[PDB]
Amino acid sequence: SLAKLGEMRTHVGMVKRYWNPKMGFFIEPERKHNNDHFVLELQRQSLQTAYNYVKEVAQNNGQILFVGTKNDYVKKLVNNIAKRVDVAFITQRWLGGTLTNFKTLSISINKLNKLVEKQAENAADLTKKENLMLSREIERLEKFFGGVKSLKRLPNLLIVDDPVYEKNAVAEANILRIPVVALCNTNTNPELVDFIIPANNHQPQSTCLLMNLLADAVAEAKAMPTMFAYKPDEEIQIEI
Amino acid sequence: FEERIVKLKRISKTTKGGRNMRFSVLVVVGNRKGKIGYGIAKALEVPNAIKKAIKAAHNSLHTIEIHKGSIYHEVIGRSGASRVLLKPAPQGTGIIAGGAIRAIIELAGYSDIYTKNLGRNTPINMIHATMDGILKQLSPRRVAILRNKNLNE
Amino acid sequence: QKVNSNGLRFGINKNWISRWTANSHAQTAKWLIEDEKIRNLFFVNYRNAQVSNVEIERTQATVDVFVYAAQPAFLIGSENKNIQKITKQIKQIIGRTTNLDLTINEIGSPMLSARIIARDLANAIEARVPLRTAMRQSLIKVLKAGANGIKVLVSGRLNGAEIARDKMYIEGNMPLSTLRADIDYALEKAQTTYGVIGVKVWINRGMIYTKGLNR
Amino acid sequence: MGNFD
RNA sequence: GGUGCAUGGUUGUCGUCAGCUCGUGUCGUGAGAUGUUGGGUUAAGUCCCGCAACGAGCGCAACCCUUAUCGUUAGUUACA
RNA sequence: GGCGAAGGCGAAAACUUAGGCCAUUACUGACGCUUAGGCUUGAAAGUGUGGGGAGCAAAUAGGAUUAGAUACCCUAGUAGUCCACACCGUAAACGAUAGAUACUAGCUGUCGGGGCGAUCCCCUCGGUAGUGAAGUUAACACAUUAAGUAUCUCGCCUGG
RNA sequence: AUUGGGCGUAAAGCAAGCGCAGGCGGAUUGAAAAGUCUGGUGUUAAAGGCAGCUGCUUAACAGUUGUAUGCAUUGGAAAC
Repeated sequence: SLAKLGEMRTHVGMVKRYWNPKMGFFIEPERKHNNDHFVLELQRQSLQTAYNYVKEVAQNNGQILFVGTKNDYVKKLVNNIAKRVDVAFITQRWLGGTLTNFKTLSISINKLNKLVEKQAENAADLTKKENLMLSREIERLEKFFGGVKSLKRLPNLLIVDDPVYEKNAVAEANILRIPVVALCNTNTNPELVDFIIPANNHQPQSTCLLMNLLADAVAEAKAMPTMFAYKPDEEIQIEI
Repeated sequence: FEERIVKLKRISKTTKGGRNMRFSVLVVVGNRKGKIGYGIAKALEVPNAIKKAIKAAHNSLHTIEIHKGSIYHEVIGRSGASRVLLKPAPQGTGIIAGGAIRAIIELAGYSDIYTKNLGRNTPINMIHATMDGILKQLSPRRVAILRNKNLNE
Repeated sequence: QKVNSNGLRFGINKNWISRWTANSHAQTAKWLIEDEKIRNLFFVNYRNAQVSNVEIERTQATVDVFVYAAQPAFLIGSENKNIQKITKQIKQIIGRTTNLDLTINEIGSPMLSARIIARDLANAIEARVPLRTAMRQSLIKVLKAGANGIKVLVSGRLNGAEIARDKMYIEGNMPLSTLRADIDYALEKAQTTYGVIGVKVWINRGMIYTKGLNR
Repeated sequence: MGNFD
C-alpha cells in the first residue's frame, strides 16, 4: 500500500519543547518520551495530496526541483535520485537570492554552458595552466549551478526538506506564487508553506522512506520505470 | 500607465572626505481603473533613478475595485503616527485632497471622496498610510459571505 | 592628477603621426615647428570632414601628407572647389622647397577612432543642448559598432555655477593599466560664453592578444 | 490551492 | 593688466595604498545596510571556505624595458 | 536570592510583634477600586542638646606635581560619621512603565506551599527571572509580572 | 483633544501608605419611572440662518411660507 500504518517502524522522535505551538493540532498527546509523535492518518492524507498533485503537474509537464542540504543522508539520497531522474537540485548551501531573480542566473548558466561546450570542443589545445584554471572554474561552476542547469525558466514545483533549515529558500518561495511543498517537522509556519506534509526529519529512516515514496510518486507519473508503486514492502536502509 | 512622480529628495552619505551624492525619488503609477504601484529609488543619475523607480513600481502592481467612483465605507488608515480618512460622498462634491493625496486618488482612477490627513505630514509615511487604508477595504459580497445570511444586509 | 592614456601607451602598439629623421638640430627645428601648425589647421578649419588623421612623411625637402577621413566630398567640394584652395594654403605654409601631393583613402570601420568621436561630441555639446542625453545617444551609437566598454569625462559649467558637479561615465571592461588592448584616447575643448569645457574619451576596440609588435 | 491542471 | 572663489588643461597630495563603486536581489517607514562582514592566504579586496547574497566596473598581477645563463643570423672600423 | 508599599533590612541571644502564602468544599452577604481635603511613614546629609569618638574624613594646615593646583598624590586632622532626645523631607525616593482589574503562543528556569514517593521529580497555586510567537511602537525593545487587548479612578503635561 | 490628545527613552506616574466625600460599581426578584426613548399641548418675538414663492432688465435687496433648536406639562415605555 501507500503510507501504510504497519509498514513503518520509526516515525516518532524530536527534541521536545522546541516546537511552534500551533503545530500541536496535527499531533496527539505524548506518552512517555515527549519526543514529538505524528498522527499517521493525516500523514497519509498529506502524502496522498502530494501524490495526486505531482500527477497533476506531470500532466502539465511542469518542472520539478529538489532542495535539500542536510549533512549526508538526505544529501546522498537527493544526489542519487537527481542523477537518476531529470530534476533540478543543489548540494552546496543555498545561494542567497537565487529564486528571487533568474536573469542573472540565466546569463550565468549561459556562461556555464558556453564554457563547458568549449571544453568539449577543445582537445587540450590550451596549455597546462590555461586549461588547468579553466577546469577549476568549470568545477566551481559545477559547485554553484551544477544542479540547476536543467531549466531555463521559473521552477514550476519545488520540495523543501526543512523550511527551518532552508529559511532562505522558503523565504524566496513565499515571494512568488509558484507552488511550494515542504516537510514541516514540528516547528514551521504553515502560512509560508503551500502544501503541508508534517513528516519527521529527526530520524533518517523516516526521511528515506518518505523521499522514496515521493520520488516514486513523481517518477511513475511520467511513465518511467519506478521502484515502489503500491507495494507494502520497502527497502531497509539504516544510516552508517 | 501614467507614471507620475510624487516626491523627490536629495541626500548624501558621509565617508573619508566629501559626501557621496545619491538622490532618491518616489513614484506612483496607476491604470485609472485600480492598479497601483508605488516605489522609491535612489541613484546617481536622474534618468537612471526614474528607470529604477519605474522598475520598482511595475514590480509592485496591485489592483483595487471601485463603487461608482468612490469607496462606500468610512475607514481610516493608520501608519507611522499618521492617519488618512476616506469617506464616500455624492457626485456633487468632487475630489478634495492634498497634492500627493490627489496623485494617489487620481492615479488609481478613483473619484470624489472625503479624505483628511491626520498625524505627521511627511510624504512617505502618509503614502504608506494610504496603502494601509486601501488594504483593509472590504467588499459587500465578501462581508455578506462571512455572514450566515447572504442578502447584502 | 592622472595622465593622458594615449601617450602612456603610445609608440609601442600604435604608430606616429609624423615619421621622419634628419640631421641633429640643424634644420629639424623648422620641420617640427612647421608640421604642428598644419595639423591643427586641418583639425580646426575642417570640422565637417570628420578627418580620422593626417600623416606627415618627410625626407630631405619633401612632404607626403596622406589624409584619412570619413567624408572625402567635403574636403573635395563641388566640382573639386575646395582642393585648389587647400593646396593654396598648404603650399603657402609648406614652402616651395617641398613637393605637393594629396589623395584621400579610407580604412575599415573608421567609426571607432577616438579623435573623431570626441570632436563630434564636442560639436554636439556646443549647441547648448542637454548634455546627458547627448552622451546617451553618443554611447549608444558607438556601442552599436560592436565594441567593448567606453570611458568619458566632461568637466565644465552645468547651467552656470557649481563647478563641483562634473560628470563622467564608465562602461564595460576598460583596462588602462595594460598595454595590449587596442585602446585609444582623445580630448577636446569647447568654448562657451561662460567658460571652457574639457571632454576626454577612451575608446576600446577589443583586446588584441597575440598582437606581436608594432606594424 | 490545487488549480494547476 | 586683475579675476585658479568664472574655467579647461597641467602638476603635487594621501599613495605604489588597497581599497573605491555599480546591476540584480533581500531586509528595513526610511536615511540605508547585505558584496566589500568573519576565518585561512598574500606586497595586496591575491585566491580559497563559510556567508541573503549572486555578479560586474577601476586599481592590485598580467601584457613594456632592463639585469641575468646559454643558444642562433651576421660579422667590421669590435676582434687579432 | 528572601522580606516589605517603598526607602531599606545581614554576628548572635531573648521579649514584643506586624505583614505574607496554599487548601479553605466552615461563615457575613457586594460588605468592592480609586482617592480632593486630611493624616502617616519615609535614603543620606543637615538643625539643637547630653554623651561617646578607634579609624574615616567636609573645612583647614603642610609637603609634592605642573605655566599654576584653594583639585587629583601624600602627610595630618576640627565639625560630622555612632547612641538617646525633637525637628529635617530633598535622592536617578528609576522598574524613568500610577493604582486595581479579566483575557491573549509558548520555551528555559528559580523559589515557596499541597498532594505522594528516597533524593529523583509530576502537576496545582503564587513570587521571581531570562527567551520569544501574536500584538504595540519611531525604534530601542516590551511581550501572561505587557509598554498588548480594553475598563475604572487620581495625579500630571501642552516649545525652549 | 467632552465629542477629539498624551504621560518608558522626545515633556509629563506625586517617594510610598491610610482613607471621608465624590467618581465607578457583582447576579436575580418586586415597586415606581428621576434621567433616558417617545405620542400630545404650550413656548422657543419679529427679522435673520437653510429651503420655496413674488417684485426687481441678472444681481445684491425687500416682502412672503415652512424649516429647525431648548424649556415646562402630560400619556406610554421598564432594557439600562
